[PDB]
Amino acid sequence: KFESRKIMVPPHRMTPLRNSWTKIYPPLVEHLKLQVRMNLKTKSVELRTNPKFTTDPGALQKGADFIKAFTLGFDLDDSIALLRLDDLYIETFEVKDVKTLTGDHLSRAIGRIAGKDGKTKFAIENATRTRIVLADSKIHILGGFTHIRMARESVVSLILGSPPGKVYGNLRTVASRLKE
Amino acid sequence: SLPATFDLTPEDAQLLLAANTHLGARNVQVHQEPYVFNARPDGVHVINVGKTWEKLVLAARIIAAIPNPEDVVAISSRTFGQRAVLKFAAHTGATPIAGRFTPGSFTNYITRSFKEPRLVIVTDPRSDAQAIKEASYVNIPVIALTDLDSPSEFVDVAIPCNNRGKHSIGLIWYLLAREVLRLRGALVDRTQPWSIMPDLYFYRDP
Amino acid sequence: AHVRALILDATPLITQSYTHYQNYAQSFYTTPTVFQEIKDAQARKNLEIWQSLGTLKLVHPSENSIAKVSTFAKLTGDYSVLSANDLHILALTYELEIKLNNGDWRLRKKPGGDWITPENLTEAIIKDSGEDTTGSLGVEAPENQVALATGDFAVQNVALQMNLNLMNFMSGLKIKRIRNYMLRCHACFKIFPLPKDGKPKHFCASCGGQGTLLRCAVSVDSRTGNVTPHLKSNFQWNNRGNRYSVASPLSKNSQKRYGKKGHVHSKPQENVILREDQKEYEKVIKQEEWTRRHNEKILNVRIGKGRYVNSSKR
Amino acid sequence: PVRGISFKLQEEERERKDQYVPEVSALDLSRSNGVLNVDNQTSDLVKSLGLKLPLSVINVS
Amino acid sequence: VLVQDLLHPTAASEARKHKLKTLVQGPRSYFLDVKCPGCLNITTVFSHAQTAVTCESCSTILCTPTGGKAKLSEGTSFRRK
RNA sequence: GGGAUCGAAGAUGAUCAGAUACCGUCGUAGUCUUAACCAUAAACUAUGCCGACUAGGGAUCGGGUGGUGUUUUUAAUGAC
Ligand SMILES: [Zn+2]
Repeated sequence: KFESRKIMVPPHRMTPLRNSWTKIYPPLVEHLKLQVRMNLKTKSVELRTNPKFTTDPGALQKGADFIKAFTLGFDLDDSIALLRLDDLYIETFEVKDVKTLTGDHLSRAIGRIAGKDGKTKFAIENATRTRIVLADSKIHILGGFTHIRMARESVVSLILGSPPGKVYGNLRTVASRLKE
Repeated sequence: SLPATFDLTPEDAQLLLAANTHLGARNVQVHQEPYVFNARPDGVHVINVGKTWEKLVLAARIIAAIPNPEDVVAISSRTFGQRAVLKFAAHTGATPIAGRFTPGSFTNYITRSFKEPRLVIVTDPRSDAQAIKEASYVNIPVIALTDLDSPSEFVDVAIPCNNRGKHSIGLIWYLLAREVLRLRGALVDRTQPWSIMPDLYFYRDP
Repeated sequence: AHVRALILDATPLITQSYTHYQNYAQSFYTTPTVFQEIKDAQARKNLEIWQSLGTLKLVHPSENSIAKVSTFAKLTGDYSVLSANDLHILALTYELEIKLNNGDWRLRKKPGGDWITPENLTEAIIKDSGEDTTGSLGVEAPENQVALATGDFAVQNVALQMNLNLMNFMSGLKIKRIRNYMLRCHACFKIFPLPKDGKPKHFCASCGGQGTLLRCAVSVDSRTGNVTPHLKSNFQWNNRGNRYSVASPLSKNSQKRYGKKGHVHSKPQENVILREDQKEYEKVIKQEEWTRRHNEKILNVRIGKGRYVNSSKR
Repeated sequence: PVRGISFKLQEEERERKDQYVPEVSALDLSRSNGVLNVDNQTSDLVKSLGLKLPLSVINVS
Repeated sequence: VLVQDLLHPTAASEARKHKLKTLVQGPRSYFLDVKCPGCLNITTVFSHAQTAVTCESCSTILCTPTGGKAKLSEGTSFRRK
């Protein structure tokens, strides 16, 4: 008769949400027939289901996942894929899980992922059909299950220290195998 | 010294205040801490309008010395200044440049725009920097309208004024034209106001 | 009824039934483009009934009233905010005034959380435009021959001081006084209408001050026709970030950084925006419009340096 | 009109358009109830120069 | 900038400099006459006193030391000497 | 003396496959501490110490002075 999920927005994401608020609720209320409100008392959004006009149990999860992706920092038009498609997932980890490194070693490592003008990150998102965000030490990868793994195993080798040139060559191999 | 008839009159003072020329805004350079009278509590600074008058007459006496008037160039890239300099060049004999300056106009003869000015007057020393720089290659002196944020390289006479408001830009060019025509014989007496209205110099948007 | 020829704005037409309004007026009018444009399929049915009753009449104002009104709206300065459609409503309303009263002598000639639900959705969308869907918001207050119901403060502002009649369509009473918000430059003290995106412009159009426009509480009276700002008597000024080091274009340092390749069209030796009419500024405002349209159909920038410019960024 | 094109029927109009001047100056105090609205520091400036003007003072505080 | 009078600095600019960097050095402390609320006996106190100065007539205390100027007690009255 | 974890050496599993080509299991010394030794490092800002002058702005950490300033409260103090 009633079920709901409450989810919280961290402060640096708060302003982007306000600026986009009029864009995100029409897709939820129309296409999913959920009901929603922004509860500024506790810097959270709440999604609520009415049993009288809703289609199937999957609606409520899709809505939460869509909002959840936004607070991680994905673009709005990247998050919206979670309403449309059905098999997308998010993976996340932090560089201290791979290798313990601390000072300027830490800063250089994430610089090595982005590359100059972001061109190295952009490359990885093309050879594997996925989206990537770097939020200081934490990495989040959004995509299909097998594509995620292909992305992970190459971002890992950068933080282990391999030169960028060697990694571009590997991306060429993976891309041709997808063609087969 | 110039006789007492050149003192700042109360009628002209009303014009300068009504146009907000005394509002110097913020981000004061370290030079041009003179010309500042005081600061408001909200942080805008008041330009000493009395010194604005003194310098404007001095600039007029420099322009009046030039042997023939087409050797004076007035420049404004910014759009709020364009009609003003066009009118200035019509009442005086000066030559206007409005819009794009095209680099290599004082250097590089064999250019359609090539000129040999005797004096250059600039409306904004930051935006018109190309014209100022090129003048320094060829021994040309420079007069500039300057706000309290303006850089100071290669400007020889600064006139301190609000350089942003549409009315402020127009009013200052108007007063210069009046003073040069009146140091020349073109206006018969300093005591009688000029028939041209200031509004003829203002920018007109629609 | 209390009024002859009550004109309904688009917002009144959507949010209420005709059975609500039938107590108010003997006749009703609307600009045809307004009635044609509105789309809500829940409203359309109620609207269609009232239109087939013939009591709701669609009338277009004459060109003379449009021009006559337009000149007045420029004097107040609201002409830059009012849309073409909004002007038609003002011209329609007070050209019927010329028909139902002799002459013009009544008017002045010149100046002086909450749950969103699929039922509520259309109202919430209108609220996010800033229009008053509730009616009587901030209301503080030849007989009744015309009245206007509208929910847009920009139209209301013009109506009051021209001594027009405004109808509180939520209640059926005429409005004499209202309070709302407008912009005021604290440098030159001039007042400006609040733009429909709901935040200040970067530059004062009068004095050219940068960032000096503050939103200010304002009240308007039909009685006086004057405009009064309301000031917080214990205001503390913040001056963080007013003064900072900035590069000079003619320094020897700048000429070295400029390089040997002439003008680089990528990363274009960026120059800061500091003037309203700087050509760099012209690009960003039009490009902002373009990116807005592209992104919205496919889915279907800041200037100055801010307050913290003087704190180092790693 | 279009860029890069000109003809007499423009040139004749432009010289007419830009001769416009209003009947009463925008700087005339008649538009401002006959007074100048100024801050305290501005009126201090006037006194320092001498002169005498129809000022009106806002505190600003 | 290039030309300025180093021998006749303005009084306002001189007042804001550090005490060792004025054209000639000098202190900026001073002395006070102080009276307790009870007795008539005046006494002289240094404005940056480090000791807890008592009255002479009795062990009532006039000031307490701090990191800078001394804090005069409540009820005392003083005159800059 | 202590001995959880990880783990030079050592004992073992697979030897197939070019992105994931170096991987899995157990484990001695060591990693911690007390009393004595040793005196090396990309021990790096790859810039010897002391003193004077040529230069300006607002951010931050510690101390001090002034303000008819805000808040805690009817002062002092604290925070701004
Ligand atoms: Zn302003």
